[PDB]
Amino acid sequence: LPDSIDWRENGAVVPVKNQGGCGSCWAFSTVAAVEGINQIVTGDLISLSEQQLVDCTTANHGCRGGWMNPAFQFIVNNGGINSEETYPYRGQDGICNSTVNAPVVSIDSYENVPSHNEQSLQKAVANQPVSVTMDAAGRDFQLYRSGIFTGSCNISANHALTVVGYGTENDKDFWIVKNSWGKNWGESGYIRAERNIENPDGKCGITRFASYPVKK
Ligand SMILES: *[C@@H]1O[C@H](CO)[C@@H](O[C@@H]2O[C@H](CO)[C@@H](O)[C@H](O)[C@H]2NC(C)=O)[C@H](O[C@H]2O[C@@H](C)[C@@H](O)[C@@H](O)[C@@H]2O)[C@H]1NC(C)=O
Ligand SMILES: *[C@@H]1O[C@H](CO)[C@@H](O[C@@H]2O[C@H](CO)[C@@H](O)[C@H](O)[C@H]2NC(C)=O)[C@H](O)[C@H]1NC(C)=O
Repeated sequence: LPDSIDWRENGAVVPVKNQGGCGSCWAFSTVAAVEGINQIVTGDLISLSEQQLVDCTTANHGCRGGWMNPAFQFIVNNGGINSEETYPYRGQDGICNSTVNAPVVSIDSYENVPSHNEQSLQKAVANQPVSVTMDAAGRDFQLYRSGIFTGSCNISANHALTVVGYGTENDKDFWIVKNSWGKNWGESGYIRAERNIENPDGKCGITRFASYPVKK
């Protein structure tokens, strides 16, 4: 496994987005992961539609929450996902528009990363960006500005993000996590959470519900 990796530098990550006042973090995490695997496999970096997922993932609750896997499943069922441009983000629940359906990026499947193991998560991230859930309900996390996050947080899966890499600084390991709260939050929209900590659940429970899309 590489000592460090940054999919942003590898050109597999599109600029940070903003979910706004819509509880669709799960959709943004799913899209980021798919955008990553597509570029890694095809070389083309395309920004995908979170709105389509919000409107079409019937098992999820749109702006009221949802999980990434059901979203991955929709993309599989739909034979792909629309581009961000053809199905723009509205930040609110809407009808799954079949009239505008035109998948540009498709995936074959998706897999879960063996939980409670930062080494396993690292192996997955070394191959592609990984969708994860973290506890972002605390003040420390939400008020994070820069540096390696070592603040106070539990392990509840109340927020979905995308790990786009990992590295080390000042003898402290960290995960490079892409958030969907805009570029004004954290380090230009990213948060470097401490990696290889004591608790098997990882920082803020990052190793609890991690999964990634599979594209042959
Ligand atoms: C997330 O919050 C839970 C509470 O739901 C923490 O667990 C409680 O922690 C207190 C001490 O602060 C302990 O006396 C309770 O037994 C424990 N309750 C349950 C149901 O486990 C939990 O903190 C964890 O901290 C470690 C050091 C240890 O005390 C452990 O027992 C405890 O669960 C928080 N979990 C994480 C991963 O941060
Ligand atoms: C779904 O997307 C389509 C396309 O953006 C929307 O329908 C078009 O709406 C324009 C403006 O109202 C009309 O001029 C077009 O005739 C419509 N397309 C077609 C093929 O007739 C539609 O409003 C969106 N919403 C829903 C629920 O389908």
